[PDB]
Amino acid sequence: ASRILLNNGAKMPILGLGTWKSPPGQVTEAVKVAIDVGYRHIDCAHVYQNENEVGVAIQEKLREQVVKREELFIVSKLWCTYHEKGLVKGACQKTLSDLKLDYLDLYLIHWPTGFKPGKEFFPLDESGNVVPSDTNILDTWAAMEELVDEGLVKAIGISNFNHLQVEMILNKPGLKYKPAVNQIECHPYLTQEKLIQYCQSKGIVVTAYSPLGSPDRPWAKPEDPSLLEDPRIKAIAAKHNKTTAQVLIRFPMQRNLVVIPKSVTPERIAENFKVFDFELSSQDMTTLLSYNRNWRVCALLSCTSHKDYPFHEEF
Ligand SMILES: NC(=O)c1ccc[n+]([C@@H]2O[C@H](COP(=O)([O-])OP(=O)(O)OC[C@H]3O[C@@H](n4cnc5c(N)ncnc54)[C@H](OP(=O)(O)O)[C@@H]3O)[C@@H](O)[C@H]2O)c1
Ligand SMILES: O=C(O)Cc1nn(Cc2nc3cc(C(F)(F)F)ccc3s2)c(=O)c2ccccc12
Repeated sequence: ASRILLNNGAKMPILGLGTWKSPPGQVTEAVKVAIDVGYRHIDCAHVYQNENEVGVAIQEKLREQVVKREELFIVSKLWCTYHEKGLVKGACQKTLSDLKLDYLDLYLIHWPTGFKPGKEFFPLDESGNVVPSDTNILDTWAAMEELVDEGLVKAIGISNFNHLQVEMILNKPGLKYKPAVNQIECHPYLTQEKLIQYCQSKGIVVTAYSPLGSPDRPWAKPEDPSLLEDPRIKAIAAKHNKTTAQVLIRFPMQRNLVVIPKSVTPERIAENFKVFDFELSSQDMTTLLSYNRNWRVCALLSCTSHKDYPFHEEF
């Protein structure tokens, strides 16, 4: 099936286009090609610095009546320097304005950590540590609930929250809306069995990011493991007559996850979508799970002392 049911009663396409690192001069065309070839979900964020250009693509395909708004599922994320209650509506509204939308289908708390507000996305002290804000998870969650009650977003969720942080929201005094999604890093080197079972058991849908191991991440090092070059995964692709990327995309799909591979390459945008026509066996799935090594693309050193850092934590 192409969509999964959310606890807000709306349906979310299980394949989306990622847009982190998509250059602003290429992501308009990338999103247009995606929509043309079947993508109906786009993963966005203010911190990606390209929502304007994403929005150009969305608006042109709406204008051309390639798709209707109702059929698109657009996600963005509240950045860490906007966790204060008084900054949240504005941050959302700037995102909406850039994306050329009147509402978002899902808005996420991007990271559990609030940073000092200002023009800087990563405010640092003189020694390179991130500067926190004294905001807490639960006050930010209340501000996100207000966005639903203002019609600006259809669903709210979290990202990069560990089990206990999810649990803190689920147990929030006066909780009005449960998180719909937890978007977390997930791939054969970071399989997340624990956190995913917890979230799903609570009816929270999990979106897997960096499903290909983010080969274009700017801090990649030659000795880092490489999913797309792992001979073991290549072998499973060859057995199915598919590419390695297609295996790495289909893998989270069979775990009842949403997956959001990023590309600005039209050939790969189309290839990445052609994953609904084959199945990995249960053994392939367990074999892929066996490659776990708790390797993270996204865990920035400058943030590891924030009080709310999520990954000290067994899960
Ligand atoms: N919530 C969060 O904190 C968070 C964190 C990280 C990422 N995300 C979201 O997750 C999305 C995906 O994660 P990601 O961007 O880190 O990386 P990814 O999707 O794992 O990998 C993207 C990289 O893979 C290449 N690629 C794509 N399709 C390919 C294919 N078929 N064959 C070979 N290479 C291929 C891309 O190259 P080209 O683009 O040159 O084709 C790009 O270098 C992001 O863009 C963002 O939307 C969210
Ligand atoms: O954010 C993305 O979508 C991609 C993303 N990831 N990272 C690695 C990060 N690691 C973090 C760790 C925490 C922590 F919560 F753990 F403290 C908080 C915030 C971050 S950003 C980045 O540094 C980054 C920089 C610009 C744009 C996007 C990103």
